[PDB]
Amino acid sequence: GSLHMIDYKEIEVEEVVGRGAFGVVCKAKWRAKDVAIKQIESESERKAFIVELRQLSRVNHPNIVKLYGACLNPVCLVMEYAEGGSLYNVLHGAEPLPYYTAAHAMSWCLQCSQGVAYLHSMQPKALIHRDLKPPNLLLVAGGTVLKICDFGTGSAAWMAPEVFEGSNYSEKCDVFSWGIILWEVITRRKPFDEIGGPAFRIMWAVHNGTRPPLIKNLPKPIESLMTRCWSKDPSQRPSMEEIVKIMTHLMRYFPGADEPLQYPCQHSLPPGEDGRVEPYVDFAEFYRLWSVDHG
Ligand SMILES: CNC(=O)[C@@H](C)N(Cc1ccccc1OC(F)F)C(=O)c1cnc(C(=O)n2cc3ccc(C(N)=O)cc3c2)[nH]1
Repeated sequence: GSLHMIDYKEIEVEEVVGRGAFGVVCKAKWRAKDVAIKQIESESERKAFIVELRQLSRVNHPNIVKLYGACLNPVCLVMEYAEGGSLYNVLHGAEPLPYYTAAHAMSWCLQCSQGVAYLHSMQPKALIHRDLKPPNLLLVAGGTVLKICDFGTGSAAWMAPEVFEGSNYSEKCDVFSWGIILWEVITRRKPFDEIGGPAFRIMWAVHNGTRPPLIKNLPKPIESLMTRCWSKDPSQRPSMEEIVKIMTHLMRYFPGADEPLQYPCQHSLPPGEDGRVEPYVDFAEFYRLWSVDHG
């Protein structure tokens, strides 16, 4: 797919905004436009840089971050910038944390599934993301629109066990990750936070069948989707197209996802811990609206 070759001298490197999975990203100007630039830090990131460049130049989707072009001297990517923050910072970041609703949580997950289903529908082979997690997901438009980032592939908590068992694996690994993320936005908890120590400890746990705890009062239609997504056996996980369909159906019972995040929350996570956790979000309205349709 098309890319602007860009001359490094016609862009103005502003403020660093954060590190990606690899590289470093800065706000900047290019033809007086808001733009993010990503540059490699060390030489070990040049491979990731080429993968990302090749992969991102092929994709165009409203839930995937736009690539405008590149600069081959020095090596840098030029992307869309918008006001917002990572899903990680929205969920777990610095005070003050925003209030959000069940509708936001479900919409964020629908939007990620839409971008990933596009990736998995690529011809001749699926583009597998391989690193879906909230630090690689950006919220824009007042926290209502989700964009997938970091296509260059601390990620053990979201990794399907077949990937870190070094088996062969498919696009179903992304479905496992999406499932963990669904759990995370609903509970507002870090998956496997309690399992201390280095990463091999998470790997061991998940490899042996450990999953995040069940959620109190979670509707069965959502629970069923979530738990299928994190099936040990990848063939029992739904495809992303099926996820998109199911989440689209469910959204008719979650009005208000277009509301901006505007209110602060004092989020004290209540220790549930008897093998079940409370949702951060509230499902009473879902149940009310569902009963209106289904007796
Ligand atoms: C509260 N502060 C934050 O959450 C920081 C970490 N953040 C998001 C952000 C910045 C750099 C790298 C990663 C990142 O997290 C996530 F968005 F990928 C931003 O502030 C921010 C605001 N607007 C953006 C943005 O437009 N972009 C555009 C990006 C394009 C690609 C990548 C990437 N990692 O490949 C990050 C990008 C971040 N980022």
